[PDB]
Amino acid sequence: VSYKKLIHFALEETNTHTLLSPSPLQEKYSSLLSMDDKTELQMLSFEAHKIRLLRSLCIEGSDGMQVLDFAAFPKPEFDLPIFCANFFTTAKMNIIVLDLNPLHDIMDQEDYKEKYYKDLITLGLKYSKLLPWGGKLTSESLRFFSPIVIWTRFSSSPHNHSVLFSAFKDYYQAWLGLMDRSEGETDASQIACNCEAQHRYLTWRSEKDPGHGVLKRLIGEDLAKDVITKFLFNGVNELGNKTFLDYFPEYRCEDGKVNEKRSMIGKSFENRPWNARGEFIGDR
Ligand SMILES: C=CC1=C(C)/C(=C/c2[nH]c(/C=C3N=C(/C=C4\NC(=O)C(C)=C4C=C)C(C)=C\3CCC(=O)O)c(CCC(=O)O)c2C)NC1=O
Ligand SMILES: [Cl-]
Ligand SMILES: [Mg+2]
Repeated sequence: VSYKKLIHFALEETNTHTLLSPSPLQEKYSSLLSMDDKTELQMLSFEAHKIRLLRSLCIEGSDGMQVLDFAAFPKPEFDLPIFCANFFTTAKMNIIVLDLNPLHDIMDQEDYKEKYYKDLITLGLKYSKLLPWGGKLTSESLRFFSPIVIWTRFSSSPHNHSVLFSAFKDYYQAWLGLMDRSEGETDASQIACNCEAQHRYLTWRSEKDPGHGVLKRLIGEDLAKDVITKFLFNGVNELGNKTFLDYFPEYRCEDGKVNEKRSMIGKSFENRPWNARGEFIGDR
């Protein structure tokens, strides 16, 4: 399949809810060839009144590799979930995360979870049946997933990719409907709290997202770290001063470096840790 189709869908839909404007990042991140010149990375970026950054990375290889990383980051005044689509596809295999990632914790407290997901449980139920739970995964990743997350692995077929496309569109339209209803925060302390929550999220992903190894192989370590911190998770430098180890001290090694492990806990949650009503039940 061509994930460019989905980027086109999303930009068109967004422009019926607001007006996108070009991000300044478009002058520094647009097109990049891999070191062996066989793979092209295509990058797009935009902003809007409530959206700090809407950005896509699309990778098409002559080998069958197709990658989409598409995200919408809100301005800290709008405590919206972060829209997240991370599709890693090869000739035969698909490894997929699609979610409205919660800005604030939905595990211990209830207010934010009810505010944003109460009316989306049926949407998550629709696709959890069609795109089955992907199995055990990095336990720290669940800190960032919503009760409607689609985490799935599947073999390539016309039917499975058709379902994936329908899910992306349904989930992105749901997120745009949340954006419609997002009113700006006026309390300065709350804006700071929303900003730290976003910075913590960007800091986690810029350090530990699974795609970083593939990027490093394609364009080398130096440019990959640049694309990761200044484009994909732009804001890790500007929205806060805390380091990855400030937020996640469990990863501090005996020498003060960040532990090479992706997961300090280990991979867990062999079954979906939310029940059919979206209540967290997580075992292992
Ligand atoms: C907080 C948010 C968040 C997201 C979105 C995410 C996705 C994610 N990607 C995975 C695999 C994978 N993902 C990729 C590749 C890519 N993947 C991409 O998203 C891109 C852009 C590429 C390529 C450039 C590969 C190659 C694997 C399998 C190998 C591995 O697990 O390293 C896994 C399973 C491995 C694990 O359990 O760690 C998850 C949960 N995890 C998170 O914590
Ligand atoms: Cl694997
Ligand atoms: Mg070259």
